[PDB]
Amino acid sequence: TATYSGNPFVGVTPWANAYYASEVSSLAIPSLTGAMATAAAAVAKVPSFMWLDTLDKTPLMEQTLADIRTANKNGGNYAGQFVVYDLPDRDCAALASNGEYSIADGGVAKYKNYIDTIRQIVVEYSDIRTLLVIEPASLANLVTNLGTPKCANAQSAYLECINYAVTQLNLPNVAMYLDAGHAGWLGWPANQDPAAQLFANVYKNASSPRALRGLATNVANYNGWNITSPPSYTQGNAVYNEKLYIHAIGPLLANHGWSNAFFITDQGRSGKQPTGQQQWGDWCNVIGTGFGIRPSANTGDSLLDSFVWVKPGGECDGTSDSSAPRFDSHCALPDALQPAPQAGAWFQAYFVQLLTNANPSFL
Ligand SMILES: *[C@@H]1O[C@H](CO)[C@@H](O)[C@H](O)[C@H]1NC(C)=O
Ligand SMILES: *[C@@H]1O[C@H](CO)[C@@H](O)[C@H](O)[C@H]1NC(C)=O
Ligand SMILES: OC[C@H]1O[C@@H](O)[C@H](O)[C@@H](O)[C@@H]1O
Ligand SMILES: OC[C@H]1O[C@@H](O)[C@H](O)[C@@H](O)[C@@H]1O
Ligand SMILES: *[C@@H]1O[C@H](CO)[C@@H](O)[C@H](O)[C@@H]1O
Ligand SMILES: *[C@H]1O[C@H](CO)[C@@H](O)[C@H](O)[C@@H]1O
Ligand SMILES: *[C@H]1O[C@H](CO)[C@@H](O)[C@H](O)[C@@H]1O
Ligand SMILES: *[C@H]1O[C@H](CO)[C@@H](O)[C@H](O)[C@@H]1O
Ligand SMILES: *[C@H]1O[C@H](CO)[C@@H](O)[C@H](O)[C@@H]1O
Ligand SMILES: *[C@H]1O[C@H](CO)[C@@H](O)[C@H](O)[C@@H]1O
Ligand SMILES: *[C@H]1O[C@H](CO)[C@@H](O)[C@H](O)[C@@H]1O
Repeated sequence: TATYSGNPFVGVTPWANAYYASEVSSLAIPSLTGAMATAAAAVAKVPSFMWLDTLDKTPLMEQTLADIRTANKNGGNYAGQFVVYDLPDRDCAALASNGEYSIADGGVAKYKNYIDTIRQIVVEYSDIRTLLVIEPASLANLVTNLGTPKCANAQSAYLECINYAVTQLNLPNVAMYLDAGHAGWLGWPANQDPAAQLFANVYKNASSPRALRGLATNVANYNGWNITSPPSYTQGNAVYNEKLYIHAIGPLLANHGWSNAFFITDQGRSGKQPTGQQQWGDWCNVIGTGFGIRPSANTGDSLLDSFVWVKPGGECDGTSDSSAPRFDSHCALPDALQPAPQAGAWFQAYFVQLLTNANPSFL
């Protein structure tokens, strides 16, 4: 059944979508032989979130859901996972993932249509549990980057927009998780309370929506879950892994008006610890990373509903071509794999490194 009570990941199975499947079978496999080609085909069977990074991405959402309903009618129990990521003046603290909507050019109204569209789809397929991650790298920027004009000037729109999203998608078959950065971002002591206040406020201001089950951490990043050895680049922070991060922020959300908040953590590129990050603040196509802990709700943790793979390994994080559009200097750094295509584009060399460093291994 679609509606739930408790951890939305219990009583359903995460669906591996066709989009990622297609990327691995028609962009990476034809370029591998023997073992690798057989391992890669397995990777595409692991469930990961489909990003709705553009309005014209919604048709694919409807089709993926179209497939699920089908499998579910033939004795199957699957749920859909998608990332809502199309905020006006998106990624305000960086340049690599600039989006299709801008506040100046009627961006807020366009986002409201963007959410309306999506709502109509979850409405149409109310017979399917739909798990959602809401706007990665947005509220987290309001906490630490008000010093960047683009973020400060976008504060009003972000808030308005996110509130429209969380309330407009507040439905019985929906489970939302607001993105909350990660250990290296807001895990720092002085960033903790302020973040807690921010998410608590978003939640309460939306009238404590039932579908809003909690926060998502490490989305598109590489922090480890419960490593017992602090990596060198985390020097100076006692919260150096995601477990320590959610157990530190959980009680604080409760302090500010949000009880029973749970978490899901991205481990799609965490398998290899430590990473080749020269610095903890380097986020672009980091070297020395592999597929990590596989998706599952048997977390062994009181606050984690499930391990997840939100950022699909192999899909670039940004170009390293100084001449190309949307060039973020972070993607030309020594710890970044080069040369890199545009963000969202398939990155064959990266996908191979992840397969070779998978842990659990695929080989
Ligand atoms: C609260 O919700 C209103 C919409 O009624 C929105 O305009 C405002 O920006 C929101 N504030 C916060 C802090 O989320
Ligand atoms: C970390 O989590 C994994 C999966 O939940 C578990 O198998 C492993 O034993 C944990 N490590 C520690 C030190 O708790
Ligand atoms: O793509 C998401 C990335 O955006 C960057 O602007 C953030 O600084 C980084 O921490 C995050 O992982
Ligand atoms: O693979 C998903 C990717 O979608 C892109 O549209 C985003 O710019 C990027 O940040 C994200 O990682
Ligand atoms: C798989 O195929 C693509 C396109 O030919 C290459 O770019 C890649 O290196 C691999 O051979
Ligand atoms: C999910 O919620 C619906 C409506 O509340 C129930 O009918 C169902 O049994 C499950 O609890
Ligand atoms: C979703 O599908 C998986 C694999 O078929 C099951 O193990 C689970 O119980 C649910 O039906
Ligand atoms: C399946 O879909 C992917 C899109 O991710 C394409 O790259 C591929 O060519 C095929 O159409
Ligand atoms: C892409 O398609 C191939 C078969 O054509 C699969 O083996 C792979 O798992 C992915 O779905
Ligand atoms: C990947 O995409 C190609 C078309 O470009 C298909 O032929 C293949 O089956 C897979 O879906
Ligand atoms: C990967 O390994 C399998 C072994 O079962 C082969 O069938 C496949 O062709 C590829 O070499």
